[PDB]
Amino acid sequence: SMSVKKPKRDDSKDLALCSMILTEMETHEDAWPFLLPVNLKLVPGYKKVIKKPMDFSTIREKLSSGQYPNLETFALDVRLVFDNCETFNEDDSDIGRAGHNMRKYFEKKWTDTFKV
Ligand SMILES: Cc1ncccc1N[C@@H](C)c1ccc2c(c1)OCCO2
Repeated sequence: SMSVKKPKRDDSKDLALCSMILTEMETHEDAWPFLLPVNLKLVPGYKKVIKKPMDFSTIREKLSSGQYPNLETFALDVRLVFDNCETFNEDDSDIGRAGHNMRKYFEKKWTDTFKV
């Protein structure tokens, strides 16, 4: 509270580290369904069904332009990506498997980088 501050993380590296994790996401071979915005004019259903579309390139743009206040907001966009994927895609499909694979790959790096 007021004048009762928790000692907390050095956040000076966070921006760099997020960018590197993202770079590793972007370079993963199963990254392809997520690199670019889903085309709302070519995929029927997506716009109506998916209320907050998200993708790596949009995450990269927000990161590089200071639109993430902190770590948790960055991770929220990343998870949003794979939550949208689960919503629209059968688990038993190429894109569906990509999402599960990419999510697991992210959470691993998220924990190894920040969570001690
Ligand atoms: C993540 C996701 N969920 C639902 C629909 C699409 C997508 N990804 C787009 C880029 C996409 C991924 C794969 C494609 C494609 C578009 O257009 C046709 C060929 O295969």
